[PDB]
Amino acid sequence: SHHIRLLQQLDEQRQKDLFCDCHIIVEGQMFKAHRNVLFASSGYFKMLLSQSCRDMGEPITATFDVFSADTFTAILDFVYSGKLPLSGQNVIEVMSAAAYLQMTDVIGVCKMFIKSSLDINE
Amino acid sequence: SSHHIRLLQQLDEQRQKDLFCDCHIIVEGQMFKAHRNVLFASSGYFKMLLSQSCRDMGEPITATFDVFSADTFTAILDFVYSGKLPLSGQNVIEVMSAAAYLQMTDVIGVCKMFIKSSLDINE
Repeated sequence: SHHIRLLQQLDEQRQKDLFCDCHIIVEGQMFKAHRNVLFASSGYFKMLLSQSCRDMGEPITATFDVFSADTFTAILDFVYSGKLPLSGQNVIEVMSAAAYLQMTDVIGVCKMFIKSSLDINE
Repeated sequence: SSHHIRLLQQLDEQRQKDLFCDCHIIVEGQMFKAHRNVLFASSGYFKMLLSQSCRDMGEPITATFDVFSADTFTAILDFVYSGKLPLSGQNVIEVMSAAAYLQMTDVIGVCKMFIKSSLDINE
C-alpha cells in the first residue's frame, strides 16, 4: 500500500516540473522526469546517466529520434504508474521503443499482446 | 504491485551507494544521504523545507536535526524506502515524536495501533 502511494506522488511531481533534472526531447515534445527513477527503471538510462550520476549541476537532457513523441508518452506514463495502454496501433512502436530503452518488462507485455492477435504474410 | 516494490527496492539501493543523492541529513553527527524528491513525497516537513529550493538544481541540500536520535531517524528513513517499520515498546515513543515532527500521518497511525497493543497505567 505504501509503495503505490509513493509512486502516485512521484507522477504528480514530474507533471509539475518538481525536482526534474532530466529532460527528454522526442520529436520536439519535451518530457520532464526524475533522473533517479529512470536509472532504476530503464537500462538505457542506467547507462546514459551512469557517468553523470554525481554531477549535481544543470539538468541532463537526453534526445531521441528513433520513436515518436506519442509512443514515448505511453511508456513514460508507464514508468510513473505501471500501467501501459496497449492496442493494435501502438503495440509495435511500444515494443521497438521499449527495447531501445532496455526495459525487459515492457517487452514481455508487448509479446503477450502480440500472442493475442493474428498477423500473417501477404 | 510488483513494479512499485521493485522501484522502491531499487531506490533504497541507490541512496546506500550515493547515487543521485542531492539531499544530506545530519542527525547527531551521522550523515544520511537520500533523494529529496522521495522525501518531498513522504514527509510534510521536507515538503515545506524543500519547497523553496525545489527547482534549484545545484549543490545538495543539507538538513539538520537535533530533536530526535540518529537511530530513531534511521528506522524512519528505512520505512520511507521500504514501507516496513519495526516498532516496539522501546522505540514507539521516539518514532511517534519523530514522525509527527516530520509530518507523516501514516507512521503516527501505526504507532497509535502499537500503543493500543500495549498497557500504560499510572505509577
